[PDB]
Amino acid sequence: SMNPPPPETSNPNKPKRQTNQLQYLLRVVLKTLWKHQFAWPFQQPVDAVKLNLPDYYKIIKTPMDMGTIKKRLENNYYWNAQECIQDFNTMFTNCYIYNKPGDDIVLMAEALEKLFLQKINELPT
Amino acid sequence: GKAKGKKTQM
Repeated sequence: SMNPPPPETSNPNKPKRQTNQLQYLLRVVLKTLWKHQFAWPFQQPVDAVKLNLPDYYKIIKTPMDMGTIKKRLENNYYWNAQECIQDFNTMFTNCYIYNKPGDDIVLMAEALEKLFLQKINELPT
Repeated sequence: GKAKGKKTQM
């Protein structure tokens, strides 16, 4: 495929280690966002070939999506919660730098981001 | 780059 390979989602030799914050990120934050009615454009990598977006991956240096984040959480890929939070932030940034302000997708991202940030403001210690 | 398609129902 002419799309980039998807981001890595498992680390073969990394120990399995939970934290309160990582449990929250999976079981509260990702759970809530995945089921939101506006989640679907964000549930998988952007398929720029299928969407005929030849400049998407020129504009977006660090692709990220909730499908990747979900797998990373399930596979205990993240060493800490901040890494996961950064991936969410990157996902939203990508949407806002590529898509025109006021496009449907942007309003959808804004609703998801608001919900995300409301949950992060209640992150455990 | 090119706009994405229609995504919500108004």
